[PDB]
Amino acid sequence: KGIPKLDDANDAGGKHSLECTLILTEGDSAKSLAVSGLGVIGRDRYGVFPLRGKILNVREASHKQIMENAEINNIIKIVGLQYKKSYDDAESLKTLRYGKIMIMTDQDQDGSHIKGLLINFIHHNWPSLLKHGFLEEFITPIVKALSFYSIPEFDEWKKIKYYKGLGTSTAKEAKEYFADMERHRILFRYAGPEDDAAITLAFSKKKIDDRKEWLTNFMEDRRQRRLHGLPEQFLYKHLTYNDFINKELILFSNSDNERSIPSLVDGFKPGQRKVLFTCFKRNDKREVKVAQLAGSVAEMSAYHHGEQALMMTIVNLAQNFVGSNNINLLQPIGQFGTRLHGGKDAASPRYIFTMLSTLARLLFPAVDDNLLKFLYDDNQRVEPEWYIPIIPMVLINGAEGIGTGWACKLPNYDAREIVNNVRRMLDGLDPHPMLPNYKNFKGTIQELGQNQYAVSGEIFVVDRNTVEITELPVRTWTQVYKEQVLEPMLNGTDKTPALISDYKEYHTDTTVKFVVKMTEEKLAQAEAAGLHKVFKLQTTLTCNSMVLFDHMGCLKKYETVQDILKEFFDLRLSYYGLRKEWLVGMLGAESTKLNNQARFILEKIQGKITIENRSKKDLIQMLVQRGYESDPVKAWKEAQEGPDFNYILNMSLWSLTKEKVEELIKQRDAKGREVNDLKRKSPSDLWKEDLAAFVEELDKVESQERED
Amino acid sequence: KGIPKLDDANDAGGKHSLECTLILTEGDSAKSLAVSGLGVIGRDRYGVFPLRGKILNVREASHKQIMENAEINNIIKIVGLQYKKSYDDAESLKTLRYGKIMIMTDQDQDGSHIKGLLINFIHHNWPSLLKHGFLEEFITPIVKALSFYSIPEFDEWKKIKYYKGLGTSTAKEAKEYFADMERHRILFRYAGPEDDAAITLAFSKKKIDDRKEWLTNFMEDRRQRRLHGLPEQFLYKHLTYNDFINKELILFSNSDNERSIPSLVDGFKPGQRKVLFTCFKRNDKREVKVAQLAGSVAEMSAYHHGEQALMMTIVNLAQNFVGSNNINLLQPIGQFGTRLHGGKDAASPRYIFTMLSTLARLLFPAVDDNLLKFLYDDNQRVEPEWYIPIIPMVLINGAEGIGTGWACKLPNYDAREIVNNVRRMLDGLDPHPMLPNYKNFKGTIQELGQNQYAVSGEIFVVDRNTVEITELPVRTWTQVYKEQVLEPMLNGTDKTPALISDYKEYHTDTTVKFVVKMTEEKLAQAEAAGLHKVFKLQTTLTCNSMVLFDHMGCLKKYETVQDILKEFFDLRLSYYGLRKEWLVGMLGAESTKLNNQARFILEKIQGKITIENRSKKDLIQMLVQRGYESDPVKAWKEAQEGPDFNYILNMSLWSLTKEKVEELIKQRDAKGREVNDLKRKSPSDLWKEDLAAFVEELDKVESQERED
DNA sequence: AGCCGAGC
DNA sequence: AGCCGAGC
Ligand SMILES: [Mn+2]
Ligand SMILES: [Mn+2]
Ligand SMILES: [Mn+2]
Ligand SMILES: [Mn+2]
Repeated sequence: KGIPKLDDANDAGGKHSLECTLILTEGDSAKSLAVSGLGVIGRDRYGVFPLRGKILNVREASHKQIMENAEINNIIKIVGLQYKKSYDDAESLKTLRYGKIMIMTDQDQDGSHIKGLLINFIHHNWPSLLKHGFLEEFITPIVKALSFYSIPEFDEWKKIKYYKGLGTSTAKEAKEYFADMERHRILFRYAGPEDDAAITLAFSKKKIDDRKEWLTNFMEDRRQRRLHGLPEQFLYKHLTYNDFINKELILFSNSDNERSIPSLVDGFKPGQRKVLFTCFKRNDKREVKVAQLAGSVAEMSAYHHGEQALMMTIVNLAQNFVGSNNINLLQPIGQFGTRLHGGKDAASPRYIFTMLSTLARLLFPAVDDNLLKFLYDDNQRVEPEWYIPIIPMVLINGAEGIGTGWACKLPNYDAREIVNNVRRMLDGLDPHPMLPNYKNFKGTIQELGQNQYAVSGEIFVVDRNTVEITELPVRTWTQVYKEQVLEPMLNGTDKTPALISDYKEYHTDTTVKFVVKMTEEKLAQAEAAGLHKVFKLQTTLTCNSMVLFDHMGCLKKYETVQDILKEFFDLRLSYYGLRKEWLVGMLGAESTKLNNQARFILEKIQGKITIENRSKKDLIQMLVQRGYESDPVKAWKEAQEGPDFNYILNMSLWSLTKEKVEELIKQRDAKGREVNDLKRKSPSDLWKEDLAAFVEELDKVESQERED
Repeated sequence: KGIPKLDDANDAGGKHSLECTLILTEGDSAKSLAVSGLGVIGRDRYGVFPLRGKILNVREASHKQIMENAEINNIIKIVGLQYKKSYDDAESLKTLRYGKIMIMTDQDQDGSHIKGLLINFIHHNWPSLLKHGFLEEFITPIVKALSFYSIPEFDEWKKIKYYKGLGTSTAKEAKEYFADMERHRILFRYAGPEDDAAITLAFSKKKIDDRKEWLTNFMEDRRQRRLHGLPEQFLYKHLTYNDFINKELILFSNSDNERSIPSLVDGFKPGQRKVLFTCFKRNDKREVKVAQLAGSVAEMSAYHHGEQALMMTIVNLAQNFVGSNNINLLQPIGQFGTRLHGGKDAASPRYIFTMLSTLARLLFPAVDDNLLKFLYDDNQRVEPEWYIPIIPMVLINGAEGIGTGWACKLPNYDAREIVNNVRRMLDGLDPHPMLPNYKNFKGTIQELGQNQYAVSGEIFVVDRNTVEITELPVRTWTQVYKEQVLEPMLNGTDKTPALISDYKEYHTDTTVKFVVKMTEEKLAQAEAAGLHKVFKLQTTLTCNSMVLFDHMGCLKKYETVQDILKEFFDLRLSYYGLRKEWLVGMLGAESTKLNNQARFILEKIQGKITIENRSKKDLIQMLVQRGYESDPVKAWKEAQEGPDFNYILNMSLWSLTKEKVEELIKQRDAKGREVNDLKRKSPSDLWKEDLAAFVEELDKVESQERED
């Protein structure tokens, strides 16, 4: 047939074609899973063809894009479809190589999306097929204990095995699935107008605001359901297209927003935050390959997605070039990106290395980990719902992402101006308004109207024939500007003639210098109409969508950055008081420990008590009878949810020495003074300390950056 | 010109061609190193072209092989050479695009080989060029401290930086090398007949026995030089072809034998032994990717070669299929190899995993590490010169390799027969002769003549038209036998008609079953001439080259396997006595430690001495005045090349408890009995224990293998 | 029409 | 002519 990736059914194309079924699979591993599952006998009436991933959404797309899509035309050639052809009469059905399409995808949310996009593909082009049951699906187990399909179905029921993707199952597992197809085959049925309303709702861009009300109801419904304790509704026989969209594909759309939309608190996404927790737990003193780090992230943080997406998430975190990250939390050791190509020049993740920027732990203090809520995957603690930075990192690095029904876009903001605003709010003032600021950007950003800005590069007049461009607007890439601006100016086009005579390129990897030559008359005309407008050095910047998950996990739209700063400030200052309440408990339990350690050793050295020959049961009963507290640190640590004196009795015999008692009393007096000192500090004083240490290293790091 | 990998000189092909120089580089990284080193000005008269690696040796090669070699014809097209063309007259030189070839390679031994193979290439085809200085080389530093070329030159002279390959140097380092070319350019000069004698000596297969006397002199010369303390002679102006071959290329040939030829002791090569030391130090409880393990091997063991060769060395160690490893020291978790294709079906090293076979530490006991000599790379201890297995592993896994002037080939041998022979020699008997035995090989191996054997598969007569092949001779691969034997029998050839009517394939991944159909008359003729001869199921096995490095590091040829077994036995039994001498010292120092720990604690509990308030200087002076020994373990450990009582004074205060003194006296009496017990054992008794434990796990592992 | 990025 | 493997 000409498609190498396809294994065609033996009866496909013959007189039995209508009884044949084409199996569309997610990944080539599922293809091999389905091929061995059918075996010799199944190879007759069942074809199997892979899909590379998420397919084209053909409801709204350009005609050229549809005709140029390799996958869409492969499915058309395999099944024998024809565009605009309605299938009713027996004469029309004779032109079909297959009678059914059975979609086989993973049981995660991304599989349901591919399911929906294939439903969206058939519903648009041939509704004659969709009404009559042309589409089926083959479900697999997500978990076993003896088979369970959806994770809510397994939790309500409660050797256990979790199935990640279709490639996890292999060998006799595939053959067992195809032995009984009554359980694993579910047919899509067309109920009526409710179905068409659901399909178009998901996959049409006219429905965006409807999808907002769609997911807003689901989020509030589940949250209220989670409050009242009602169980999570699950699926998995016939399945209507309406029920699939509303009870299944919605789970992908919500999960898409959760991963793609950052949190207001730390300005992170679940993927990124899992990366930083891993780096935080590894605490590497030397660089590690991005590929190896990605593998370690997946093991430690329970990251269930592909390795390619995770490595680019790491690379995205490490890019320091102009227009990307005002503060890069990962060091870019090796070549991560060029301002030239806008990060697309990144070297392969195997050949580049990274590690924590020294500012990472300063922005995310270690002690604040005790105040977080760490999540769990299959009894494995992984990473918190959020970290709590000393400043609103969501504003610094310009968090952005695209979900379903919502999108988030933020520009960057200067770290020092934010720290100053936090200091202003700590002294009781109102915060100053903030314009977007990009690190090492020599151009200008000025406010046009509400949430609209004008970003402009730099261009000068050297002489009558010459102009010099030393800057491009933020996110405008050197190479791109050369190809789509100066080269059309130099070579001219069909409609527009050549404006400029020549140009040269002086660029530095981190800088932009263009020297353009023009005629005297044409330069005068250029600066008459203005230089920035002619040479396209102004780009509008408007964010009217700022969408973040607040500290309650609820999706909220923020009209001004000052709202994000204020809401962050109340939470962060509240957690600073929690840190003082935690520290005085920890430092207090440590001081009691040093007191009881000192009291015991001072009585044994003075001869008040002799531990010699005392039995374990006798000594432990005597130690508690003499008034010694039991391990105040572990007692206070366990209280956050037989007596243990071991901390006293595991001390070295060196302790009784003259210098070991003297250094222990000094340790005892120093910790009590430490508790007294920190108890007299306000939570705002702790915040100012963290800010002062951050700016000290920020000045050191950024000055070392410029010198290099 | 049509070669994409080439950067041509601007003046190449013009009237200045004779002044141009073609730079042949080792690797594309050296290509980029040389391109940036020349810069804009150097791009005129200097071309640069990469070489993939070791090139063809054209002195003895087939005409088709020479004409089909892409690299050789690329250099010919680039330089403008013509075969058989002698270059003397000015009319002939006008046809050359370049006047010189400057070879740029790493300063390691492998670079010198590429240098020599290029010298061997020009010397053979165009001696008219070689006599007149057509060839030059560009040397780089191997180390700096301020520049040193050969490692013996740096050690005799003695921030230090070691340069591994040409890719280590970068940026201004490349430009510094090409600023001064008087130091870094050396011209090859033809002295006379000594040169031709040296070139042919290295690269001709008629000279093999001459290369043996060549390297035998060098090995004995350096060893005698190493004994008398004379310094190692080094190179690095003009260099004669004779001096290059004898004073440089010989260093590659000796290093080639050292890596490619196994040691008699552990049956390992430096590459393999570095792998096993790493796995031994990591002590992984779970599997690790072969790619990741290879990276860890390189870091820990200081492995300076490419990662691809190391991963296949790991895969070679893990293959359990028929005809490979009687005992695989690494587990083959994932798909390492098929008997079908003979290991060439191995999956990519990134997708497969391995770990230590449970028999690994049983064959290489951990305690014997204390008896080895560990080497050092730049102050980093890495791995011993050899391990010392309980049985001659060189015989079990059939060590083999190809060096320069020598080659080693050994078949496998049954582990149990070897253990029995060792047990026979331990009881004072003579060892039984041993035929090669391959694990799970159902065929027969019988002795023909001295060091010559007949390996035969299995074929039966089912009926008049049918024969059944259940086995193929060792190393004969299923797929290969199908293509080159049965298929020519079935389809016939031009000269030979079709012998067999049909065949079928019942194979199991670990087994071979062929059912062949023939005419009644043609089967009778087949078994008349014999079935094994007709169907090619007999392959001769002769090893007359068994070449191993003995425990002195000297190359020796062994005529019989019994010599290898005897020489191993004397060394291994000698080291078993060393283990007893080491154990009684360690167990003795441990018993003294438990005695002085008990004496101190028993006097403090009885009240004989009070440590309370005693100053550090006062107590330490008192402890030594009362007769307590100082850390017998660390004193005995340091003796193998202020007083420390810390082991006594770091004891927990729990020690003074009634059950902690009782368990300490029991520890004291148990260690003294342990010393008394092991002191009454003979070194042969320790060996028999290690053998008995090995066979117990070997029976368990191999039985679990068959059940799986 | 195309970028932005976490996903298949 | 080609395998075996530690190397480029
Ligand atoms: Mn999936
Ligand atoms: Mn960003
Ligand atoms: Mn090298
Ligand atoms: Mn082998």
